[PDB]
Amino acid sequence: TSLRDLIPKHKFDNSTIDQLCKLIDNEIEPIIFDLLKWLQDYNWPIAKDILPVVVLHQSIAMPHILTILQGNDIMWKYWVIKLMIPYLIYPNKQLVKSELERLSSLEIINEDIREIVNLSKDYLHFYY
Amino acid sequence: TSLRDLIPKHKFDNSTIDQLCKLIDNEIEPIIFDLLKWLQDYNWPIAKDILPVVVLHQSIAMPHILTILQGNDIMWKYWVIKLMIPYLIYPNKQLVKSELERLSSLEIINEDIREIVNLSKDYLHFYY
Repeated sequence: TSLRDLIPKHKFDNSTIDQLCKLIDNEIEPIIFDLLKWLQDYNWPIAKDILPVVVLHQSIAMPHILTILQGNDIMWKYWVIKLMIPYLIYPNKQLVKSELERLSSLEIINEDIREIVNLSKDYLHFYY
Repeated sequence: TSLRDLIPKHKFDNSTIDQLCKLIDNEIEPIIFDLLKWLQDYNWPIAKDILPVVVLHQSIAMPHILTILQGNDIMWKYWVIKLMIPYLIYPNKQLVKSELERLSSLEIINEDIREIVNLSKDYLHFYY
């Protein structure tokens, strides 16, 4: 329950950031998904401090990242893909390729879809 | 020199990437600066696979990032700032603030420098 207190409570809340920046992968794992939720919108002031943390602990983040990519929250997967994919070390990069391919193949029916299809296409082109 | 064999030999050389991704901070330290040199130009194909490694070992990378920001290689410091600064965890972010401040204050005499001055400005505004 002490760990869960380290989770930001609102979009401006960096009170726990120093404590967070100190944990090892297995110390932060239990709340990694909770931290990833603060990337649903990167324009939230706290997203800029959460992002480095989750990238640094990317290896234990992966199953949760895939869940997001397999979800229906377009904005959330857009930020996750855009911000995290270029900073995934090789083995983790290969884990998410599947989702990028899938997303790049979607029919473009609105602008939100077009954004994530074109990002997926550019990222497959560049990174893989 | 077993370790140095993991430094890519040329701008397409990803032959050592799998091994690099298995090291921890203190193993990789002795070549972190050699790895940082591969960000002198992020269009080099190997750069995209080195960036995840250097960010992941950012804590032993900081004195060497400072050295790069204190050098006179424009493009190198453009990429290092642009690519690494958003992904520094709080305490490493703090260490580099000084160099950003200094760079945003440079008189723009050689116009090639503008991108560094203005990037530092933008990043001071956004991340701090």
